[PDB]
Amino acid sequence: VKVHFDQAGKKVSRRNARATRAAKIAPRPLDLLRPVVRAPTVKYNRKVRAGRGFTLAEVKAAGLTAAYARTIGIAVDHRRQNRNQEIFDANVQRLKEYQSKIIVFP
Amino acid sequence: MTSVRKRKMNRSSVGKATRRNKDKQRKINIQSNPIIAANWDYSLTMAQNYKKLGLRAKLQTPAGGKEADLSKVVKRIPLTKPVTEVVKKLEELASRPVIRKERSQSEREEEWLEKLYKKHGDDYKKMFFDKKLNIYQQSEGDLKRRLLRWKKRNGI
Amino acid sequence: YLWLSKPPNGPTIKFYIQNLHTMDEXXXXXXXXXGSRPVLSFDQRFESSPHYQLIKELLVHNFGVPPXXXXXXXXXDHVMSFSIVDDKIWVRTYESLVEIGPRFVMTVILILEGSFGGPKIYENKQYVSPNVVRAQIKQQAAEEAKSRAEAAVERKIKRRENVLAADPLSNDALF
Amino acid sequence: VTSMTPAPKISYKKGAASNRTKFVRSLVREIAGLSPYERRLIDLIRNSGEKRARKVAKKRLGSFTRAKAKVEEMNNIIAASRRH
RNA sequence: GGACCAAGGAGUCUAACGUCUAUGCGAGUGUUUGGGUGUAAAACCCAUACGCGUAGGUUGGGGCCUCGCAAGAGGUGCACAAUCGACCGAUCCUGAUGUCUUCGGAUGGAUUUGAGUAAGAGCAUAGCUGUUGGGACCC
RNA sequence: GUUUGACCUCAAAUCAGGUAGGAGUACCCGCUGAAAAGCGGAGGAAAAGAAACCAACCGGGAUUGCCUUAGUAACGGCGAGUGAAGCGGCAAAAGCUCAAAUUUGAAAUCUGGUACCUUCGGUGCCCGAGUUGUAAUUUGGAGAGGGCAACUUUGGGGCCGUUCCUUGUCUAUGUUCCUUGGAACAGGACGUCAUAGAGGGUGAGAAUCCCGUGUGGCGAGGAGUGCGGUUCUUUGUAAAGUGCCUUCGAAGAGUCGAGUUGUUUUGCAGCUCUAAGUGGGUGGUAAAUUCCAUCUAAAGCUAA
Repeated sequence: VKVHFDQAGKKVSRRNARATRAAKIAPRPLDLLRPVVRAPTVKYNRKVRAGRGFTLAEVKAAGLTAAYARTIGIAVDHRRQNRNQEIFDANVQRLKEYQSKIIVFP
Repeated sequence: MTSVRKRKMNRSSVGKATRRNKDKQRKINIQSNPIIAANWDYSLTMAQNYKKLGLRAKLQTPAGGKEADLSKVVKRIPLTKPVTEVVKKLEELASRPVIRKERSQSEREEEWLEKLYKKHGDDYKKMFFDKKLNIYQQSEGDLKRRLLRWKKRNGI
Repeated sequence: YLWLSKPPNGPTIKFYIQNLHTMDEXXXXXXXXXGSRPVLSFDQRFESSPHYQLIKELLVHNFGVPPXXXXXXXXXDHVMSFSIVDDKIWVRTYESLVEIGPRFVMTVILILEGSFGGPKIYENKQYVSPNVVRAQIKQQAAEEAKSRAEAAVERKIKRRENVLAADPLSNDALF
Repeated sequence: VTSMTPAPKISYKKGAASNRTKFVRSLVREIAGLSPYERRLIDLIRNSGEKRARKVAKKRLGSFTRAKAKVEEMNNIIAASRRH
């Protein structure tokens, strides 16, 4: 037996985390740059979704290295495979738009 | 307050090691850039304050509803009835070139290049197959790169 | 699934298995002498259908027991019965008869040539593999979700297209 | 929704065997000699044929395709030793 | 079953189905896992999902209309009921046009069938209650 | 050479330096186990955790936790009832390190002692450890050697702020008249403050009596690299990254697996047997002498 009495409280604490982390990460977003990825499982195969990370080859197609891209806040998954054209292209456009909107301090 | 420890610590002459924290955990300093530390407000939120900056706070797709906060009046559809600033400051700062230093050359190896420059002159196929003063057997073009850097540094 | 086949020869049959019952429960409640000569009970024609006739033949060759069986000096009244119900062979085991054995509901799938590879010669279309049943379940669920999403779209349309305009004679119409 | 061909990632284990590792394994083979059931197994080939040899080897092993490779390997040993 | 007296002292809570009633919306309904917000365990706003549901005739007959001063007469007929239908699914025969020699179901029958079609009613919350289980009125 | 010495092993040290135990034990992790108890081991969390994964799709992508899946699948004298998981939505997000081929043009590595120094350390010197392998480089997402073309990059301190902690101090307005009362903090009349009318005390219900409360301010002592300025230096043929070309291009065995026994509801354990390298694991698939999918086990760490 357990009752979530702290449901109101923990959220507050969580936003405190979402405050406090943000304090350290002051210009940058809290979250990384995640891929837009179409789901499996025919019930959901029309659904698109947030994915974990893009790939090496896609980040190369964006025009940078993944080792550098992790410093730019772009989530990268090696074990994913890009197999759909439109997914790949839309995520490349996403990467380009993310590159357009950042300004990086030396 | 019914453990033996808590009751003894209550009855003790030591007094509780009491520290107050709950007020100061809500407020945070941003610690990182003095520009954001200037424009930070401590009143709006992380979210509202990043929006008032112009920086995208969360990347993508917030769960829940944002504040559309009544900027405009929305009127009913008749259905055809019958008859930036701080962004600019940080953009200048990232656009500001840092005072950089040219990577120079070390005195021994530029002297080595100076020996090669007088021994062979400028040609590279002779100095590539030189035993004395090319004992590390430098690459054909690394020789060119170091000599061009040395010439731009000294001796045209 | 099982195969039973003559390993230098053309026969090869694939049967599906349903509804097993074991020796553990009281459905048997008796043991017999392991090695007695079996009797069969072909509770079906097994004659008019040539492939069922081959099934009956190969079950005779398979389940026929030569006298090299140990403990065959006793006959333990051992009998096994085969019964095509619709196209499923119910197989039972008796020892007056008491069910002393495991229980089958068995299903033909396909017949092919050779010893394990040779070309497919016969197949009953009446069998459905249960993977296809699960696939039907998932496809029907995906169709339901598609219809539910389209209906939610049309509900938001009808909510947008549900608004009735004000009368020209109302206070909000004036002001 | 039309196509895109990924570059197929094959593990380096699945590539091939090197000259180095074949040399290593074969050089271990003559040094290690035979285990005693292998000493039995070469004799059992020579006496009662590869049928009974494969059956005894599968009994020593767990599976059958390993017994194939074991019998074939001892045939390679007999071919390497007796003719040469 | 009892010397007396004071105080304490025995159908509570929860979960799952069920009826009824009230309330909101309605073929839809359900904010509160979570996010945003805040005067801060309150209130306020809500993205994507998810849950459950949705996807003919005759006889009457509430009324209503007409006429009738009225009594009554005529007409249209809510809900619902009965009949005769129809159709779908099943049922057991017919077994065509075709037919790979065993495939096929065309047509016509037959009874019942079914919270069947023949123009929805549900979802959510609360209350009171029924059954079951948690120690389950107490000893 | 009956001598002497390398080792190697094993002892001894009131030799030097360290460390283990016990308590507590809500949460965690192992072992044992009835009709829980017990044992062992930790921490502020622990565990788990970067696929020998899930799937069959238009594929997904470490672990963890919540809602849903769902009281479903499945199991069960299919009786009692037992009872999942994929996907989806969310919270949170983070990835890395070994072991395989030579640095052979120089073991480049480290403990310890000592002398100094700016001391959670640094430098020097000397014993040792170590080739039966300590460093650099490389963990498949490859990588390495070169070569070409370019570009692109540099590290270490200080100090002062800032940030964090622990404190210290300052920061409003009636004690105005009357009645009652032992005592006004009660009642009436007239007021003032307020970003302060929370709370408490003061001889009865006190915003205004006191402490506070509220708003801000000034300190003090630490922690610290989080960043922000200054300031001092840092190169030595030093280190790295990207594209192209050329030449190569090595990985977890008493393990996998098999049988049996116990145990659990398929793993685990014991006993016996015991592999492969275009290998192996796992799952669908068949118009069938099938094709295709998907990972790399038997080494390790990792916040939330």
